[PDB]
Amino acid sequence: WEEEITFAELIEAGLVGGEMARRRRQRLGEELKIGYANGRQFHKRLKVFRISRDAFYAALAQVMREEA
Repeated sequence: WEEEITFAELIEAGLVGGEMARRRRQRLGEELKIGYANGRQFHKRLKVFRISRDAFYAALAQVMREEA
């Protein structure tokens, strides 16, 4: 069992916002193989596909590393 990844958590992760956030969701969607989604759909897909916190944050760190 894991605590669900909430919409607030997606905001704090930088995945809800303007164009920078949209591009992050597209890159994270490719890495997690869930496709592009808006924030609301992205949140739902993480739950439907049972994406683990560890996998989500590993992919997020990789996406953020490429930004630097």
